[PDB]
Amino acid sequence: LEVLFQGPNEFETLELEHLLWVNITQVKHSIERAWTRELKSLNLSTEKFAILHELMCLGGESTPHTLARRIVFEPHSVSAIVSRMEKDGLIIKTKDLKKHMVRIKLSEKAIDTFYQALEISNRVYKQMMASITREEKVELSKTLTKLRNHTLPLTHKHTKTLTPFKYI
Amino acid sequence: LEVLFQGPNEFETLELEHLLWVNITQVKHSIERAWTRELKSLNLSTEKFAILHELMCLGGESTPHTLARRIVFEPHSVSAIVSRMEKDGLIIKTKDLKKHMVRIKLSEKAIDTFYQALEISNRVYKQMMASITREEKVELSKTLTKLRNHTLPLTHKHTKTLTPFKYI
Ligand SMILES: Oc1ccc(Cl)c(Cl)c1
Ligand SMILES: Oc1ccc(Cl)c(Cl)c1
Repeated sequence: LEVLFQGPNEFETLELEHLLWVNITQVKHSIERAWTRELKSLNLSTEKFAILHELMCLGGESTPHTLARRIVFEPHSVSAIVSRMEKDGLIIKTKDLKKHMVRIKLSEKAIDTFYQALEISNRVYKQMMASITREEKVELSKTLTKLRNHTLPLTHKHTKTLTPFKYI
Repeated sequence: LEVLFQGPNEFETLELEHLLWVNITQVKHSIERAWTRELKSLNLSTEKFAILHELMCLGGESTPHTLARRIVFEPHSVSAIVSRMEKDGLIIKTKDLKKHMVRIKLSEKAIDTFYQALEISNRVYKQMMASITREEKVELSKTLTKLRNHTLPLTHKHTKTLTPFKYI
């Protein structure tokens, strides 16, 4: 009845640490694809929202090097996102009055967009994660934080001082 | 002594579900940046390795639509990666003898590269995740699997039948 010689091969059984990498990548892709569609009317990708958010934690005004230190992304990535946001009218760049240093500031459009995006974003993430309990969320953050603290220094050696986000 | 009016503002305190999104994104970026440097001698990015791996689970030979169904990535992404791998000599594309259907096959170079990459990749992930216990790994996979199962159908409605990876 069942056909022979069809069933899965050895490459479908993974070490648990490799399966964890597949699980992390699948959840990041799934939760971001659903969030990006709900934020479409504000024309915000996940990385434009993360840079908006970091600049709101910095009081709406910083420099490229301080913004890069606070976020996980690579500096060339941070710069490309900031350029796209400058073209969208979300960031104003001005020369520091320090030769070659740039200051980056959110426009009041960007701050009002962040107004709107944070409220939608909070509902989206709450509905997405309603199938895990408060306890499972707290433990997931703790485990992921352990992994981030072990692994970020393997390639970022004093170059990041990531924003110390809290929850209650 | 401590300066006044400097400490963090309200945007540094998040809802736990938003902090979980930041934690997922930070761990994915940290573990991938360290893995990509160790795999550099094989010229494999994370997505070229994931497509190599999926095609090894499919017996080294499939079609673009079957490969896309098995992996989380978007089809245009899968196609762009497959094109880059065709240029690297990792994938051979041949016309099905079905007008307009393409078959994609790994070259024996690609299979030998996967030989080497899986062994390095397993050590890299084992060393990276040595700071969490077996129990914390098992629970992390379970929680992430719950989140993936809740959230993938919000935007992928019968378009994926993801490879059912196991661990022991
Ligand atoms: O709101 C944020 C802030 C930083 C990051 Cl890395 C992310 Cl994913 C979302
Ligand atoms: O080895 C793999 C297979 C699929 C995915 Cl999505 C990943 Cl991240 C790694």
